[PDB]
Amino acid sequence: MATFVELSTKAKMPIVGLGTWKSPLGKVKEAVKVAIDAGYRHIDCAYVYQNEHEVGEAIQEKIQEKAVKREDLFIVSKLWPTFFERPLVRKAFEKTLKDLKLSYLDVYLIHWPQGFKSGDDLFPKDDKGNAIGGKATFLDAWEAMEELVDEGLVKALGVSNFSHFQIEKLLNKPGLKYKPVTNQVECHPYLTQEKLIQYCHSKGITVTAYSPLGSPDRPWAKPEDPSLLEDPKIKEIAAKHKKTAAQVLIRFHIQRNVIVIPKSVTPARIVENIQVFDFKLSDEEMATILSFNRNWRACNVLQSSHLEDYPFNAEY
Ligand SMILES: NC(=O)c1ccc[n+]([C@@H]2O[C@H](COP(=O)([O-])OP(=O)(O)OC[C@H]3O[C@@H](n4cnc5c(N)ncnc54)[C@H](OP(=O)(O)O)[C@@H]3O)[C@@H](O)[C@H]2O)c1
Repeated sequence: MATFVELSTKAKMPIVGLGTWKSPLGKVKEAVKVAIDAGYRHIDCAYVYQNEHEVGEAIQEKIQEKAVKREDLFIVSKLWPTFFERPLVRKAFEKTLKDLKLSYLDVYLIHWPQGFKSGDDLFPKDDKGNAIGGKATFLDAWEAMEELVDEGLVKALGVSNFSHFQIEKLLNKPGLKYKPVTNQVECHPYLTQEKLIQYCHSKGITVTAYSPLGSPDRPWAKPEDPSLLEDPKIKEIAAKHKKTAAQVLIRFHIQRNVIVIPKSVTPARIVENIQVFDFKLSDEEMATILSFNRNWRACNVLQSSHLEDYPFNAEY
């Protein structure tokens, strides 16, 4: 059982959640089942992961067997950028809700600020693999998502992979009924997101950290790419508390009041990843970790720097 972070809607969002990116079918259902048993009350989902139907089976099992009540679960999913056109936001949202077997979501995020070519080709690209843009923007999608909140099919909306520039574009839209409650971005000691976090909090927006362990199993990894779990300075700090480097990397976010969503389908690691409320990193250990900032992204896979709202060019 965890601390939470309060949203501007006064809803309470569990500070540690289970990530499900790349969680295979046949493993993800058991993954969710172990996490809930382990005290995870927050599960992070997406249409684009193409496994929400199996996540929905697991959640439903545990509500059935009285292990957890819906009101105490905090379920998040994401709208993919080939569905920014208006009838498609509703259709994409309905498939997510149906696969998840839920009556409502706690938060619905814009997964990526750049519209891609509309439709169920989720990664439209040219011959060189560059993203094919669509004409609908994240503003068009937000307007459509706002309807879902009006209807009580979504408690709150948020953003993911937004720069402060694109949040400014959102917050400064005339006519906006709802603001985002969170901005979910990659964050870890190599990419500490200090300005963006300071920006989002100043605006009442929480931050959710994905890839907190450096997403080591990412298929596109180079052996030259730095590894956080094998980092001696991260390992020194883990040794001090007799915890794992992984436990240190998750706790780092908790002590910044940043929500963090480590992904696992391995039961022993799922449990390990939430045993982070019986120790504390010192201000000096925290400052050492923050010094490791390299401005290095493990996830920069969409070859899309050529379309309009690219988030990663900007300083923050
Ligand atoms: N908003 C976005 O743009 C976006 C994009 C992608 C993902 N996400 C979300 O963020 C979540 C998590 O981030 P991520 O999947 O990028 O990478 P991550 O959570 O940093 O790392 C996942 C990898 O670390 C392993 N691992 C987990 N716990 C470990 C431990 N205690 N010791 C050693 N290894 C451990 C996992 O292995 P096993 O799984 O084999 O145990 C997996 O290979 C995703 O599941 C997804 O829900 C968001």
